[PDB]
Amino acid sequence: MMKKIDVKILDPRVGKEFPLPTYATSGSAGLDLRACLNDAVELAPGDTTLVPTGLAIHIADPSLAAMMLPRSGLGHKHGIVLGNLVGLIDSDYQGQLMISVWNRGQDSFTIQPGERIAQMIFVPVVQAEFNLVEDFD
Amino acid sequence: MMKKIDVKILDPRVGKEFPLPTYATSGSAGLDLRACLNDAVELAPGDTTLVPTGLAIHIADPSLAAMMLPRSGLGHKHGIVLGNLVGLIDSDYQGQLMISVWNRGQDSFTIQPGERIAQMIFVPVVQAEFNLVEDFD
Amino acid sequence: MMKKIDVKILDPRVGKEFPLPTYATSGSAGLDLRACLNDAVELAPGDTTLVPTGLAIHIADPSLAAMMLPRSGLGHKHGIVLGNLVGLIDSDYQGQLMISVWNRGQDSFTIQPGERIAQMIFVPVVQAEFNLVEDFD
Ligand SMILES: O=c1ccn([C@H]2C[C@H](O)[C@@H](COP(=O)(O)OP(=O)(O)O)O2)c(=O)[nH]1
Ligand SMILES: O=c1ccn([C@H]2C[C@H](O)[C@@H](COP(=O)(O)OP(=O)(O)O)O2)c(=O)[nH]1
Ligand SMILES: O=c1ccn([C@H]2C[C@H](O)[C@@H](COP(=O)(O)OP(=O)(O)O)O2)c(=O)[nH]1
Ligand SMILES: [Mn+2]
Ligand SMILES: [Mn+2]
Ligand SMILES: [Mn+2]
Repeated sequence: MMKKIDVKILDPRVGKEFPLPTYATSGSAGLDLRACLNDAVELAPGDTTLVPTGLAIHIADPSLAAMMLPRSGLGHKHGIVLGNLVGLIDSDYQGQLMISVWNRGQDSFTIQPGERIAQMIFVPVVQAEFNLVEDFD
Repeated sequence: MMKKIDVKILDPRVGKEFPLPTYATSGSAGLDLRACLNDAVELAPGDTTLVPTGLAIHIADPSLAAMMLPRSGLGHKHGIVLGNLVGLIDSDYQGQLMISVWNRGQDSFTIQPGERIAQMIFVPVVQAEFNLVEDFD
Repeated sequence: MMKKIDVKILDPRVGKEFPLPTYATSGSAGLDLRACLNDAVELAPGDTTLVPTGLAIHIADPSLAAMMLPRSGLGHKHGIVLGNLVGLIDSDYQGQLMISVWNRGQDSFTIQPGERIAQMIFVPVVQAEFNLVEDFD
């Protein structure tokens, strides 16, 4: 299923030196996000750093949300994951997309400008309205 | 997309002193869950505690599930996340909704009664039936 | 919602000594995955190990993905979760399903052959096409 989503480029290297996120194959669930940094960031074991993407999206449709996830290789092999575990992006959010990068392992790790450091999926979401009851059926 | 979902209030402060979960905007993907506690809980670095919500839901439709996630600020800034990382809520689950709160950071943290300590999204889910094959197409 | 999904058995114990994953109830969101191991694996606090399932799936429909998650009991009570936090499975992936198991707690843990060590959900996904804009609406 396909959806056009408005994107605003906030840093002029995004789409040039730091490519825009894209899906590898027609069958990929997620796209890789890149670190928009001026210089490398050394991330010590146990530490968290906030990494900019240099872009904003506007999903706009309240039936859709995005979820940011670690990359599998980085998480398994290097312990490079997300400080909020999963990043939930609201349909009405229009600020810069930010990545909370957390080193959950035992070795220091260099976050390089342009590196594919996390990934993101778009999933349908349902807004609940609670119906108070005394007992369930 | 909208869905009415049956809720049973298990603690009489829920909906009064401890407001029921609600979506901030029409475009919010998730709603914030509150700690239903008699007194604050001090959570040391590395530790896990089980936090009640004082409510039960019954999703009932097997095409829907909920996922509990950390809040982004708490996770990034304070290392306050979930001990099971993501909490998966089945459509036929009718028990109290519980939150496994884990301090993944280096500073002790006070969990206060009524605090918005996690969030929850409802997503469509598909039940797979496995079809055994010798080779894929 | 239901979907037949092609599965290839890679280890002849899968479907015999190590049962194939199944949903507990008609209302379960996820199914439990089992460790396909010759012998137990002792996993020390802080450590990560790669656990085979002995099977491959081919989702095939680009409108669907799977997400691997910790089990709630294992994560909350034992600190046995996933090294990549959430495992994202692409529709065009045809390799062995692997589980990155991470001990985030303080006690060593024995991973036994056949144990239900994680769970997996199938969710619809949307592929985004970015539409560059100067300003949002
Ligand atoms: O827990 C996991 C996560 C992923 N995979 C497989 C399926 C997926 O399609 C592929 C690639 O995953 P990724 O998140 O794109 O990882 P990366 O880009 O590091 O290779 O690895 C697994 O077997 N288990
Ligand atoms: O990894 C993340 C998570 C969130 N956000 C943005 C989008 C989201 O709509 C907003 C708020 O997220 P939240 O989970 O509601 O956080 P909290 O209530 O702490 O502000 O922050 C990001 O840029 N990156
Ligand atoms: O954060 C969570 C996760 C789960 N549950 C409830 C709802 C779910 O339907 C049930 C079982 O969850 P599970 O992941 O299947 O756990 P396990 O097999 O260890 O019991 O526990 C919660 O209240 N909170
Ligand atoms: Mn990848
Ligand atoms: Mn919020
Ligand atoms: Mn279970």
